[PDB]
Amino acid sequence: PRRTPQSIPYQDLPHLVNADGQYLFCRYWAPTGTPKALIFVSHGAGEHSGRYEELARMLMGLDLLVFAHDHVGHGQSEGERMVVSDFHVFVRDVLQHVDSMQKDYPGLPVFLLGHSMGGAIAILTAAERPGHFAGMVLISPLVLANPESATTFKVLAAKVLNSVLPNLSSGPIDSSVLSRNKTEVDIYNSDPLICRAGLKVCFGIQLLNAVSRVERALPKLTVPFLLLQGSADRLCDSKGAYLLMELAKSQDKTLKIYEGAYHVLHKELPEVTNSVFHEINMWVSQRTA
Ligand SMILES: CCC(F)(F)C(=O)C[S@@](=O)c1ccc(C(=O)N2CCN(c3cccc(Cl)c3)[C@@H](C)[C@@H]2C)cc1Cl
Repeated sequence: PRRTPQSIPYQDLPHLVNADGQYLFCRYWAPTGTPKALIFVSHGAGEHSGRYEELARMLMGLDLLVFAHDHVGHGQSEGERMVVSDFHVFVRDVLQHVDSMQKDYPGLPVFLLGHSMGGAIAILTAAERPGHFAGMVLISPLVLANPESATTFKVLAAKVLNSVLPNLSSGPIDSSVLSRNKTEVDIYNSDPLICRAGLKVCFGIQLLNAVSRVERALPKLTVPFLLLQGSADRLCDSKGAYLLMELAKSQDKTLKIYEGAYHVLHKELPEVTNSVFHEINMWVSQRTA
């Protein structure tokens, strides 16, 4: 019997099998009545779908059917940890799950919600099907890297290195950059489904590929979106949020900056987190009324 990396049989859990024959763990939050819309939640690098419990329960409370899976190599899904043959695998698998849910709920609008690497996934998904999605909620999406982190010289060394030792690790993540909320950093550091190990250079190359692909996608992007960004984000540089606002073709685009906030805005200081929830609630409510 096929089992999650934590040894739980997939037959006990919601799942799907992707185009490469890998089992992905799925999560669903369905209202009691006919939903008004569908929304897919796209998690970030090293995390998993269970970190969106509270946001998902809020969206289900608006009578959306919320659904997610753990990306390949993440959470309770199969695959070598935090490795992907090419970044587009994540997009492909999102589209499989979206197409499965649309078949079951024909005619309902479908939204995307993406954070971090999952925001880059959401952008690329929406740019692959222009006109298809009703809207996107992006929380600190990967659009631009921290310019210090990703100099021409560090990127050219990292391509040379990846041609020899694609499995070489960077250091562990500084989880202290994720949030000013120390209890949320402690929760992240003790979550057995998070990968906080070094990133492999081959996966760092796939994140640079995502950044490249997002830039080429922005002039195709027409989908309505809400963009939430902290000013003190050391992973997804705030300059990327400005770039997405400038280059997207979307007629309906809104940015809110959280002054002083770190990366995980939905698990930040309580004033930030409460604002993030409220803004998502109003933006989705307006567009499902
Ligand atoms: C919890 C959710 C989440 F994890 F926060 C996200 O999904 C964040 S994910 O979008 C992400 C974004 C940026 C970085 C990061 O600091 N860098 C800078 C250095 N980069 C780089 C530099 C030289 C060479 C190479 Cl090969 C790569 C990449 C590793 C990447 C662009 C790291 C990550 Cl993990």
